[PDB]
Amino acid sequence: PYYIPDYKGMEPIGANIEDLVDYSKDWLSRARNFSFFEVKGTAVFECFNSNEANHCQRYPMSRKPRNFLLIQCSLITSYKPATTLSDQIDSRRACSYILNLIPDTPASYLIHDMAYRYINLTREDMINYYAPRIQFKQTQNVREPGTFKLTSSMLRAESKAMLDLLNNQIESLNIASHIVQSESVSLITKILSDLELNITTVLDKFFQNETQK
Amino acid sequence: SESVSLITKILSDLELNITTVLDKFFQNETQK
Amino acid sequence: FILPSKSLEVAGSFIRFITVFRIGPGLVDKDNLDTILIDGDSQWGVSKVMSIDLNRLLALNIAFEKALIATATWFQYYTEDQGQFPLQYAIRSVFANHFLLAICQKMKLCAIFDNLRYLIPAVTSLYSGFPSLIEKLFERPFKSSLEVYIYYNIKSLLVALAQNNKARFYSKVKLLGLTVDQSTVVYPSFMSRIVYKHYRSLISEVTTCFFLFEKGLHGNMNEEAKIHLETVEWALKFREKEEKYGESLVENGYMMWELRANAELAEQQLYCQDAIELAAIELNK
Amino acid sequence: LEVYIYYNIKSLLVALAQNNKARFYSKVGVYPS
Amino acid sequence: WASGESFIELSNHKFIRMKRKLMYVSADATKWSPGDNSAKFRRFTSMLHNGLPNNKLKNCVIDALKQVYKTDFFMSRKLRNYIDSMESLDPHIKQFLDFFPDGHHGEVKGNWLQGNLNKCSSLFGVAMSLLFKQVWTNLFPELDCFFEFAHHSDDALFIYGYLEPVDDGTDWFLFVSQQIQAGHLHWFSVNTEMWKSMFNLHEHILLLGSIKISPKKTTVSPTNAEFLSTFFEGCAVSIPFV
Repeated sequence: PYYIPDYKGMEPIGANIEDLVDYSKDWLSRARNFSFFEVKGTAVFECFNSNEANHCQRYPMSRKPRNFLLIQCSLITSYKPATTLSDQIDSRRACSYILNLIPDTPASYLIHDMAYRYINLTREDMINYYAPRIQFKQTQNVREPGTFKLTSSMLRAESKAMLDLLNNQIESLNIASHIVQSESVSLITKILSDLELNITTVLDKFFQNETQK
Repeated sequence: SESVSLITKILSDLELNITTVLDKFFQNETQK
Repeated sequence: FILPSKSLEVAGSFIRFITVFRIGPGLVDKDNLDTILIDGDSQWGVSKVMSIDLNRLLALNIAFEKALIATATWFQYYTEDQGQFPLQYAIRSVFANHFLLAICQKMKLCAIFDNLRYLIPAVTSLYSGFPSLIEKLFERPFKSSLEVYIYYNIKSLLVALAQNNKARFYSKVKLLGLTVDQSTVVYPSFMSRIVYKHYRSLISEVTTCFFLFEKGLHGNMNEEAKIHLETVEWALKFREKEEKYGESLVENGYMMWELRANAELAEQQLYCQDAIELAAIELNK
Repeated sequence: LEVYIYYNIKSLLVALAQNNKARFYSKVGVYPS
Repeated sequence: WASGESFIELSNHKFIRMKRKLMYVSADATKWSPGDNSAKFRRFTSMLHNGLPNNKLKNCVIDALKQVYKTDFFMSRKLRNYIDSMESLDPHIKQFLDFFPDGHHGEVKGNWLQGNLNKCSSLFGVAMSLLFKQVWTNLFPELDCFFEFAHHSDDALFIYGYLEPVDDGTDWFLFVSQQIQAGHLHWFSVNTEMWKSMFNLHEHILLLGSIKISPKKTTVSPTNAEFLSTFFEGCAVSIPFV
């Protein structure tokens, strides 16, 4: 039933192709610059070096390469997936190991304080610490499973100061320096080398022969 | 730039892989 | 050791923790630890209070699976390229590389691999626009040693790829069904000691590395301000052209004689009515 | 070859002069190969 | 075309041998770019030939294009909240806020903001490339050049066929100089590396229709099995399985 309305549209204009040809003749008569650069091998090196210089000019330099490894860890043997019993045993041994060391920095002081607090938990507290919520019961220290409360009394001055700090410019590495690049390549090469040391149906046939092998 | 590119190409081409008790220490460390 | 922190289910929250471990081979960076507690022939390193968000936490949770999947992808691509199973050395090298890249989720590395995806073909071809792609690499600061390592590898790889274009000679090959004069020219791997046969395998390696970075950091506010500013800048340029040349001329487009008398009108966001008419005629034919 | 060797020497010496000085007068390091 | 050979005709019934060579250009010409005048499509659809007897549908399309011209861009809530703090970078942030009169929405013109106009834009690009082909053929009727392209989604592949001297002698240079002095001024851009002039004219003609070949991410290579194979694989697969 509906009928498409009138609207306006547009009327043609005289466009002469030969006019474009004349314009192109005038344009090509002069000299123009190609917009792409020939790859050479020397040209890429020169571009990298020039941009290195520009980058160093643009940003303030820094001498402290910031952290990248978000979880630092180490293994020497095979790893068995952690269970709750192994977790309890390992936490006991870890607190025993921590109590031997002497802290040097506020983070280390907090580390020692928390290990001490863990080692000073009562048997009912430890039972509820590793117990499921179904059997979990409120205690004096273990408020929720797998956690414990820690008031300011146990922490020392350094740990308290670091906690106070926690509770509360743009600069790049000198990419053009030989020392920075060499130190970076050596560090990441060492990490990668330590990451490869060996540790002390019908589809299944091809899988076991090629991929699994 | 061109000289360093040429020499780096040569160096990388040269690195490409191709398919008694003192003897014990030697075979363990230097020969390995 | 898990310090108290805001709940991770509230958006924008962080969980603050600290690790103590026995110093040994593995994911150890000595210079970025808080301190190393010496003992009786054993050194215990303690990290600094590190806070991570939910996205980074979930990315770290599946680092092993992501690294294994990327390694198996590289395995398939290597067999497709060469035709034989790689030796255990290359396999272990690429697994270490993929694991380290999956561990360290940072925006600079994601951008670096994204640009390298288009940098490799730009230096494989004869001419290209590689200077702009190189300049794209130096937009954000290099903060850590991993970024400097990856930059160094990229620079060496790109120079090596561009050097192959000095030995281009004309040969005879059969494409489809015709024997034609092609222009031929190594292709070093990015994460091993092998050499590839086709550079497409190099591009695939780089792409696999690019996709090891989670899309969560792909939508950071730093990457949203960019698109906002891009649209606003182009709108302002359009306004400038509008006020310099008049609204009707910009919206409707200039004629041929205006272009021939000005020659500065040939620009983006300005179109020639005669050219559009002629192109319509050529397509109508 | 001579030019390449000279370029490597120049880069290494510039880097050493820039770095080792700051790693010298602190009191009584890193040297690239 | 490359297999055969080309012979040019000098005035005194003479032939000069020439070697035909190709070089291909890959570009994402029809990829949406933020700086673009959607109004350029109105005259295009006013003049494009369709089998329809009337102009009701064509004029309706033109009216839709007219209405989509001006768009009200809106600043996202996160950016608005964030911008209330850390205004140290005053220059560009101040300009950006000046773009918004009331601080919530501004006016955007020309740019159609990533709207789905893929086929329309690709057809426009094909039209402009055919226009360049016609213009170049008109420019050098004597020369036996070549140009063929084929779009695929947001990609393209422009193949330029050009002529190079075979004897490395000055006969080609002499002919070019004679043509130049005879009045044909445009032959100045043909004696050496004519494919560069072919591509420059092509890119300029595209720019006349607001299309801009990106100075990055476009690669130009001669006949090469690897370049063609990677282009065809990129055409075949859109997403990496990884």
